[PDB]
Amino acid sequence: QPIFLNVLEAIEPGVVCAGHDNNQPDSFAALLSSLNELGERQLVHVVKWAKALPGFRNLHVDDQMAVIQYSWMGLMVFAMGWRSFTNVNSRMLYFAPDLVFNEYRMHKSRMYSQCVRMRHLSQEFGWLQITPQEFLCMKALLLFSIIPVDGLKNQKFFDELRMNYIKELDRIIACKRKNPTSCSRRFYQLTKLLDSVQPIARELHQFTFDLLIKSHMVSVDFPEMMAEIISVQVPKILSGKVKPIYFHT
Amino acid sequence: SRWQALFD
Ligand SMILES: C[C@]12CCC(=O)C[C@@H]1CC[C@@H]1[C@@H]2CC[C@]2(C)[C@@H](O)CC[C@@H]12
Repeated sequence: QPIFLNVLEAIEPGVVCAGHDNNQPDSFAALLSSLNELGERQLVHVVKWAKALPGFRNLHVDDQMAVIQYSWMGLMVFAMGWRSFTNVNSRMLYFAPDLVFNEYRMHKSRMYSQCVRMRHLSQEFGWLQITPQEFLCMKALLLFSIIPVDGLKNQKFFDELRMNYIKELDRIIACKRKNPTSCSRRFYQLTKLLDSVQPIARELHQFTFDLLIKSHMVSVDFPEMMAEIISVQVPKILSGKVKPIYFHT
Repeated sequence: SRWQALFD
């Protein structure tokens, strides 16, 4: 019995609305303020999701908060890509049921280039024929893909946990394939996909940080948790104190 | 802090 998968499927977060007023014009202020609220809302689900993951509670409470604070961007973008793929077939960015981005909004949000990259990520799910099980194991692995260069409180258990989630992904690939070249080819493709998430998350990190600094001048509201994490944790990533863990060099 | 309350 696939205990691990049972857990991942059982704890997968449901639908989250942004609360966007689709009646008012597509302004930068409105679009970004709603994206910020969506983030605040999804942050709640990411925390509950993570705490329910196999072995996560073995991490020191401070490390638990740390990995979530550093990896949320990538986690949310990856799940959004999956939603877009399965809903609008990756043709539009399905941030939330009430906040779907078309080309016009991509331009209005002033993050069109970033949206293009997210669309590409979304299309990869289709191009690679990623299964729901692969998606779930890969997403779980993204939580363990960014840490401080100086290490975590109990780095050793984080290392064991990360290793186990890699083992589970490899297992999911092999649990559906007999050929070694196929398994090896698939593992290569998926680790490459995971790596591609980081550059995108990085651009969004830089973008949201800059936006926070002058949010008062462009009329963009940042919720409490988002504001705290973006001014305290994000700068640690942008300054090089916290770095992603890539599979490939 | 809603964040700490989220873990607490
Ligand atoms: C993570 C979110 C919100 C959750 C999601 O579906 C992915 C999406 C990616 C862009 C983020 C957005 C949250 C708010 C941010 C960080 C804006 O400030 C600029 C980039 C936005």
